[PDB]
Amino acid sequence: NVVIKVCEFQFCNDPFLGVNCTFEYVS
Amino acid sequence: VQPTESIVRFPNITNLCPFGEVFNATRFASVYAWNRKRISNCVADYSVL
Ligand SMILES: *[C@@H]1O[C@H](CO)[C@@H](O)[C@H](O)[C@H]1NC(C)=O
Ligand SMILES: *[C@@H]1O[C@H](CO)[C@@H](O)[C@H](O)[C@H]1NC(C)=O
Ligand SMILES: *[C@@H]1O[C@H](CO)[C@@H](O)[C@H](O)[C@H]1NC(C)=O
Repeated sequence: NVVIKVCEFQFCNDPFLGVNCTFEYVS
Repeated sequence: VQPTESIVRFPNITNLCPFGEVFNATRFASVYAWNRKRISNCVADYSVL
């Protein structure tokens, strides 16, 4: 899906996906 | 020509925003620390309670 969240998050210096949330959604 | 009646259309009521869990959950917490709530979108509220 398309998947979404607003979560206050500590992202990396090079964030990726492999080969504390007040809202979330899917499509 | 006068309007013979009123008509209203709003979309299928869909995101009942969930009161269900906040009044069904087996594990209601003790006084000190409990649970909490947040809002997403659409119309839920109703009047079941
Ligand atoms: C992909 O999106 C779906 C949306 O339902 C989610 O269940 C799943 O955890 C997601 N996976 C990744 C790797 O983002
Ligand atoms: C989670 O969000 C709340 C928002 O008030 C904040 O108090 C808390 O410190 C946050 N914690 C983390 C680990 O993001
Ligand atoms: C709890 O669940 C029952 C059905 O199992 C339902 O009739 C009742 O209204 C629920 N309570 C609330 C308001 O969550």
